[PDB]
Amino acid sequence: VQLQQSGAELVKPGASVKLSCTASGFNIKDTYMYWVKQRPEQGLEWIGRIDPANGDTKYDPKFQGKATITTDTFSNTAYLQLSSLTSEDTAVYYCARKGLRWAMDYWGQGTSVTVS
Amino acid sequence: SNMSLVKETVDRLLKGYDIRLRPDFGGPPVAVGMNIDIASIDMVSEVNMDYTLTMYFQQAWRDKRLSYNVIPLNLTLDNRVADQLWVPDTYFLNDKKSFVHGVTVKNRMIRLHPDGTVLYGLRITTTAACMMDLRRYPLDEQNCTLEIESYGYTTDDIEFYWRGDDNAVTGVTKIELPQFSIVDYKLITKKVVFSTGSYPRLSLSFKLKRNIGYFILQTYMPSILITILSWVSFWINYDASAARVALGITTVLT
Amino acid sequence: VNMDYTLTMYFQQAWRDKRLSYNVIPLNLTLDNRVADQLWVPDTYFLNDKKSFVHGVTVKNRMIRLHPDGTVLYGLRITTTAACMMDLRRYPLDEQNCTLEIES
Amino acid sequence: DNTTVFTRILDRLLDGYDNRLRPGLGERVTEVKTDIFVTSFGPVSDHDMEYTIDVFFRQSWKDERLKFKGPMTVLRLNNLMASKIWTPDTFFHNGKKSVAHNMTMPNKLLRITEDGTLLYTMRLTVRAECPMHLEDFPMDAHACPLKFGSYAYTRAEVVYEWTREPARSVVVAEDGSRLNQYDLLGQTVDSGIVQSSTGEYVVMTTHFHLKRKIGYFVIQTYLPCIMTVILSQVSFWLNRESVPARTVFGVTTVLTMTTLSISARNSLPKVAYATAMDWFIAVCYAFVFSALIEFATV
Amino acid sequence: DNTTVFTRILDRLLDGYDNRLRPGLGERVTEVKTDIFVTSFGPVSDHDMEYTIDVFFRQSWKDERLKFKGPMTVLRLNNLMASKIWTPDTFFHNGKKSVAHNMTMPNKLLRITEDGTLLYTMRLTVRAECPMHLEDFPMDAHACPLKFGSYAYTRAEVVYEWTREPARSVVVAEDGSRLNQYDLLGQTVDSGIVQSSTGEYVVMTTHFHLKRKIGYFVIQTYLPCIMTVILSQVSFWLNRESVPARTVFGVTTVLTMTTLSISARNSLPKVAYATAMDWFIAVCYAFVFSALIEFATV
Amino acid sequence: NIVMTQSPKSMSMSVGERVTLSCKASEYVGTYVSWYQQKPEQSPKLLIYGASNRYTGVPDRFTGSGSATDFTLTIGSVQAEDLADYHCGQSYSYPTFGAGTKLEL
Amino acid sequence: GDVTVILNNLLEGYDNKLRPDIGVKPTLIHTDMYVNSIGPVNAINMEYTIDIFFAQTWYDRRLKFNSTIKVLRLNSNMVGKIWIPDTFFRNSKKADAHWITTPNRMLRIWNDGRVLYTLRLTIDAECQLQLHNFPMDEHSCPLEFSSYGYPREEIVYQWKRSSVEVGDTRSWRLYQFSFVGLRNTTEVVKTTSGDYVVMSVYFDLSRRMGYFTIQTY
Ligand SMILES: *[C@@H]1O[C@H](CO)[C@@H](O[C@@H]2O[C@H](CO)[C@@H](O[C@@H]3O[C@H](CO[C@H]4O[C@H](CO[C@H]5O[C@H](CO)[C@@H](O)[C@H](O)[C@@H]5O[C@H]5O[C@H](CO)[C@@H](O)[C@H](O)[C@@H]5O)[C@@H](O)[C@H](O[C@H]5O[C@H](CO)[C@@H](O)[C@H](O)[C@@H]5O)[C@@H]4O)[C@@H](O)[C@H](O[C@H]4O[C@H](CO)[C@@H](O)[C@H](O)[C@@H]4O[C@H]4O[C@H](CO)[C@@H](O)[C@H](O)[C@@H]4O[C@H]4O[C@H](CO)[C@@H](O)[C@H](O)[C@@H]4O)[C@@H]3O)[C@H](O)[C@H]2NC(C)=O)[C@H](O)[C@H]1NC(C)=O
Ligand SMILES: *[C@@H]1O[C@H](CO)[C@@H](O[C@@H]2O[C@H](CO)[C@@H](O[C@@H]3O[C@H](CO)[C@@H](O)[C@H](O)[C@@H]3O)[C@H](O)[C@H]2NC(C)=O)[C@H](O)[C@H]1NC(C)=O
Ligand SMILES: *[C@@H]1O[C@H](CO)[C@@H](O[C@@H]2O[C@H](CO)[C@@H](O[C@@H]3O[C@H](CO)[C@@H](O)[C@H](O)[C@@H]3O)[C@H](O)[C@H]2NC(C)=O)[C@H](O)[C@H]1NC(C)=O
Ligand SMILES: *[C@@H]1O[C@H](CO)[C@@H](O[C@@H]2O[C@H](CO)[C@@H](O)[C@H](O)[C@H]2NC(C)=O)[C@H](O)[C@H]1NC(C)=O
Ligand SMILES: CCc1c(C(=O)OC)ncc2[nH]c3cc(OC)c(OC)cc3c12
Ligand SMILES: CCc1c(C(=O)OC)ncc2[nH]c3cc(OC)c(OC)cc3c12
Ligand SMILES: CCc1c(C(=O)OC)ncc2[nH]c3cc(OC)c(OC)cc3c12
Ligand SMILES: *[C@@H]1O[C@H](CO)[C@@H](O)[C@H](O)[C@H]1NC(C)=O
Ligand SMILES: *[C@@H]1O[C@H](CO)[C@@H](O)[C@H](O)[C@H]1NC(C)=O
Repeated sequence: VQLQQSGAELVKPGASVKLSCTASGFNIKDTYMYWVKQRPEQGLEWIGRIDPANGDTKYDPKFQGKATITTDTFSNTAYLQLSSLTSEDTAVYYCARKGLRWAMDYWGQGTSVTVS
Repeated sequence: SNMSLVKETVDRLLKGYDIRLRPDFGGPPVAVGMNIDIASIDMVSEVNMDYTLTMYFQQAWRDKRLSYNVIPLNLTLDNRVADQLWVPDTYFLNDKKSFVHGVTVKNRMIRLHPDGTVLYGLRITTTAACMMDLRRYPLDEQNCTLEIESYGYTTDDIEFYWRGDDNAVTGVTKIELPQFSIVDYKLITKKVVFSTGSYPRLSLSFKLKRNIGYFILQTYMPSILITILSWVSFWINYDASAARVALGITTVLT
Repeated sequence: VNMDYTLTMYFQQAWRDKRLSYNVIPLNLTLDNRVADQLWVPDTYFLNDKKSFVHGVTVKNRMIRLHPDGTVLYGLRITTTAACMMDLRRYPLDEQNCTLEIES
Repeated sequence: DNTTVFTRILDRLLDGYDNRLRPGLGERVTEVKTDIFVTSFGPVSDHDMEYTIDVFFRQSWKDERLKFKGPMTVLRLNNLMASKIWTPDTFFHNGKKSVAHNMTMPNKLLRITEDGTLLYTMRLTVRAECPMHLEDFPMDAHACPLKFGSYAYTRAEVVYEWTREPARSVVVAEDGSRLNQYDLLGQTVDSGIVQSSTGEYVVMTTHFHLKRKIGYFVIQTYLPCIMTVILSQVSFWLNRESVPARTVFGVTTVLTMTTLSISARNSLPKVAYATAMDWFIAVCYAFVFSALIEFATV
Repeated sequence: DNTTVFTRILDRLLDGYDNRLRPGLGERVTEVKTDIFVTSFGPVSDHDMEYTIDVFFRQSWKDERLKFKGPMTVLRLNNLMASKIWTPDTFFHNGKKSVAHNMTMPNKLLRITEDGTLLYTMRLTVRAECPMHLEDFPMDAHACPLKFGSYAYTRAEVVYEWTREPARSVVVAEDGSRLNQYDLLGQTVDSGIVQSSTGEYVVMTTHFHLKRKIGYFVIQTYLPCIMTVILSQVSFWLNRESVPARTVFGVTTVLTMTTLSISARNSLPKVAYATAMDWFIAVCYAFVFSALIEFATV
Repeated sequence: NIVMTQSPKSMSMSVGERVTLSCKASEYVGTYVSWYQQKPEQSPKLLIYGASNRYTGVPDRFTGSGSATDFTLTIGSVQAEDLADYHCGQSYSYPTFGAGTKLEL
Repeated sequence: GDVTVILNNLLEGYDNKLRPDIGVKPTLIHTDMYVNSIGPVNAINMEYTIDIFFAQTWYDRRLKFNSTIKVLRLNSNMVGKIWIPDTFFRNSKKADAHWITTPNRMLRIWNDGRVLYTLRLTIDAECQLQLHNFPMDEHSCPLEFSSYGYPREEIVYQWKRSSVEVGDTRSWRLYQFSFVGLRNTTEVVKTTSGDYVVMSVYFDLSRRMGYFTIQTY
């Protein structure tokens, strides 16, 4: 019913950071969590997804190795971890649900990542 | 809450339910309406004098014992509940062998309605006997039928009828046979008298016209070509006895 | 044509079950085959069989035999039409290799 | 409420009822009245010496234990009631593989009359063996039998009788006849007793009288033989000088006759003795051979 | 003792459970997640227009009535537990005849997670009808479909979905392919809705793309036709005097051509339209006829 | 892996005119296409799931037309509050999105 | 009322999972057979068909009823309550009982506890044929049966003196061959599970060359 994503953050270049996507109104174990990145004024880009029931994850070839996605089934949240951040990674990251023919019915408010 | 209420209602209906007695056991005949959705017709063979057709056979009657007035929605039940209700003993007089599909479960359906109506579906494949007249073969039209009848209940107990007279049977036009064309079909209602009584009957009949192209290419053309060889024999000179005789013999052998 | 072969066999299985151990009877009692429906038996199956049955005359050709330590024997007479995809390039000078996969 | 009376009646009938014991097990013989309505006389397969037949098999007896009083004289019941009461265990002596139809529900009916009389009808297909003497093939007639009686009850316990006059007890529907190359002239019934190592049993017999149709054998076998023989004598009218023409006539005719013999022999089942058609083929073969020998002599 | 806690848990699950009611029969929709693993893609029968296939049909849904807490998180129960709980009644819309394999025991597995999730797998063989257009025979490709849905549960009650990405939800085993004269290029899945008299249902569709192999037919028909045409040509170079030899060429070519034309047609079912093979045979027959016509002219 | 091309990259009209958006898939995606609209300073919202099914809480103005590879979204009688981007995405395989279409005036 | 009481008393405290004299001595069974007809003897599969009534007799101490009735003549309903030997035919490709109009089974329990149980069978048995020197060949196709789960220490079979009885033989479906006669035998065969008493019946058949003669020679 709602995905409460982390707040805005600022990170210096070359570091690593992690983002949270808390979920309410349902159990993440029943669906797949998605992570989508939208650089300003460009189309959405799919990062990866996780199957919380058994932790299986698949990543976009571009982001392979760069990102790691994990789920805290007990706390009912999914995590995205970006490493070796550069100046082209500054964008808005979204957390998305799945349902009804794999449509990403629900989305988070979006989290902003800024690299100096 | 609905789950508990539905469970209570279902247990209440089947409690003290006598499956041995038809609806209105001592009253007037119960009416049963039948739909059929032909799904395919296959193997129209002359060797065995039969044909095979798959269909969704549906029946609908009213059982006042099953009426409920506390759950305002028609409820569908697991097909196994059909073993605890009374259902009519319909049978196909002219079938040879048939079965109800059983994967992944028995392809059967039970659907109650608040007023008491019961809807009962089955997916049936049956090999029905069709005695064919081959005098005009392969330029002949055949009339194959399905003979639906009640076995143990006479017209005093049960009465059949097509539900939606013209629209009772659907899917005939979509049927495609390799060497046949479904010219038309007809739905007939009548009664048949045996030594034990008179029973309701329904007949579904198809008129099939055989396509001739296959036979034209297979049998008729080669023979006409063979007669050409005999005329070629007429052309050859009289002296060459061996050649002409060989031509004639080869024609006969072919 | 069908790329299959048929075979009849006496299929037997042996496993140990603590719950079926007895010590007051010093013999390996054999029970009527209908008791197999009240015990646990493994769900073995043949992966590459097209159709198979257990012979049933005069009764289901099936065996049960307990032992004092708990061991259970379970026999069956089966006829199975297993699939065997053949290479016919060297036909009729060919050698075939037909299997029967037994799995849980 | 309205039907609770019938439920009470049906519960009274069954309580304290033993279906392992036949009616009148103490002081009489259960008489069972049989009656057959043949809805279709299926095809005859001479290769297997068997024929198929669909019937309504009707049986009626009296059971003292199923008497009742109620608003209805006859109880037209569901066929699952028949598994609770005693029913005769008839079987077909010469049956090979019968099937009791089960679509869409069991094809059985049971009716109880207030006086205790039961009518038990069932629909079933029988594959029965019909011994055949093919000496006159294809001009042959047969009497295919159908015997039945009680398994497990001897003549001192269960006896069988025809419901109506024995001449009118087996009835064949007018529309229903799936014979291709045969004709059903009529049927005759009979009854008897058979001695066995396990007792004496009553055996009920029926004969279906068949006559073969010859047209197919005419067209396929005899007409080609006649034509080939005619060709063989046509060979004579050629000039003696044209040796190759006469030679090929002779060879081809002899060969056609050989191939027709092997073809005609395959239709009927393998049998040691010889059939009429076999004699005809043999004589036509002899004529062709003699014609060729005559040409060689010339 | 150690087995008694699990017996208590299982007894607690089943008591007060009605397998006649689907999960969430009042408010929500039972969402069944499906999946297929094809252990072998069986032979394709063009004469009957059907193909066989062996699968591990997997279905998963959620049932809140089967939540438990105990020493283990997942229960791996026998295949007789699945008969006590409610399970979806899936069926194959275009199937002709299927078997749920039963040797040595029913080939089914049921697994219950502590949150109420169920995994229900079963091994079965399907014969599905595959319409074929044979105009381009034997240079033809087909898409043989496999459609399944629910019997008696409309879209408002039961909805199906693929377990994984739809592109990865139908897996074909690498070593399982029993195709003799065909090649399996790939498969595609689609999910739609079908309208019927009883209601509106969900259908899961799968297409298996097949391409026929022409190797057999090239040796079987095409080369023989070419060689017959060449032999028919050979007649031109023969000397004009030897009339019988050229007549023999003509007769034997026409006879073998008729035999080949008959043989070719039996490879495929009776169809009014003419296949490419038929056109090739007709053109070669026309070439033989033209050779004879040129003979007559000269 | 599967490329989704949205055309036109931008287009505009006055209130009430019929407007159609076209998205085409490089490979086969069998009705597993979705349409989202992203208002400025907002997350995407699902509009059409499946080829044509209309998501709950969506006006009947929007309608989707499906195919194997050629998909279109039509907004009959565009109002003055439909001034957001529009993204087509396919879920037949690992999800991908189109470049988006901008709608103005 | 009397027979109902007798049948009720017999079945109270009766375990049909346990053979009679389970821990005491082997059960002796006197098998008997009536040959209704011997079907075609094909060669493409080296098998033949036979149709028989198979009868078995044994003694069950648990079924001794004391009364004025000499015998209880019962139908197939009671077969599933009492212990029944698990006899199968070792060399049968396929077999089946008959179930029309009702199971062709019989059961008769005598006063002294003797039980007679018969049933109607149709068996396809495999008899390897010496395909040298045919159609001049002559064979003897066997029929073998034994218990499936009971070794020699538990179930013992024994032919009677006049066990195998044949019918008229005129209507039999033997075309190529003819029924010369029969024999019988009993032995002990060692299997993985144990040693079993195997019974055999041999049917001696002489060939007729008429059909192949006419067809080919
Ligand atoms: C994989 O799955 C397969 C598919 O499910 C499965 O095969 C099935 O196996 C089961 C169990 O092995 C079979 O069920 C048994 O069937 C026996 C008869 O088998 C023959 O007949 C059936 C059809 O049976 C009908 O007809 C008989 C006789 O007429 C009736 O007795 C039946 O009840 C039934 O009746 C109905 O159907 C008719 C239409 O057909 C209707 O007209 C009628 O009105 C009824 O509605 C055939 O299908 C069989 O063919 C298959 O098997 C052969 C085997 O060689 C194969 O070659 C062939 O290819 C087919 O595969 C076969 O021809 C029954 O005798 C048996 O029931 C008795 O035993 C059980 C177990 O104890 C009892 O629970 C049951 O009650 C019966 O006992 C009573 O009856 C006997 C008399 O027979 C008494 O002696 C006994 O004392 C007892 O009496 C008591 O109870 C009575 C209540 O019944 C009561 O009246 C009495 O008063 C008394 O109190 C059992 O049902 C099933 O048929 C198989 N089906 C198929 C398709 O194979 C396979 O095994 C699985 N594999 C594995 C490895 O798991
Ligand atoms: C295929 O064969 C069947 C069987 O003969 C044909 O059915 C027959 O149809 C005619 C006309 O539809 C029926 O005759 C009608 O009978 C009613 C009885 O009330 C009468 O009122 C009408 O005036 C008319 O005479 C006839 O009864 C019926 N046959 C049977 C056995 O019931 C059918 O027409 C054939 N063709 C097709 C395409 O089905
Ligand atoms: C012929 O058709 C009838 C009716 O269509 C079949 O009768 C049905 O048989 C099934 C299976 O034997 C019965 O289900 C059983 O129910 C009992 C509880 O009563 C349960 O313990 C069993 O596990 C099984 O589920 C069903 O009740 C019964 N229905 C009726 C109305 O009799 C019959 O089996 C068919 N015969 C053949 C050979 O298919
Ligand atoms: C069937 O088997 C029985 C028992 O093995 C045979 O019975 C023997 O018959 C002969 C008569 O030729 C007697 O001299 C023996 O004393 C009998 N033996 C017993 C133990 O009683 C019988 O001969 C066999 N029938 C055959 C082989 O056709
Ligand atoms: C004699 C064979 C036999 C056997 C048996 O196994 O004897 C070895 N058992 C039970 C039997 N019931 C029969 C009923 C009959 O007719 C209605 C019948 O007709 C000749 C024979 C038998 C029969
Ligand atoms: C020309 C006679 C002939 C010959 C032959 O070689 O004789 C010279 N061979 C085989 C044959 N099969 C036939 C089938 C027929 O009916 C459909 C038929 O009808 C007149 C004639 C034949 C026939
Ligand atoms: C042309 C000869 C021929 C004839 C005939 O008699 O036509 C005149 N009939 C049938 C035939 N099947 C063949 C298969 C072959 O190998 C693939 C082959 O070799 C290339 C030749 C033939 C063949
Ligand atoms: C049940 O089905 C009937 C006929 O399909 C329909 O008229 C009725 O509205 C349905 N009931 C509910 C509650 O949807
Ligand atoms: C019981 O069976 C075992 C199986 O190995 C065997 O060794 C043992 O001798 C048997 N006992 C008796 C008393 O036959």
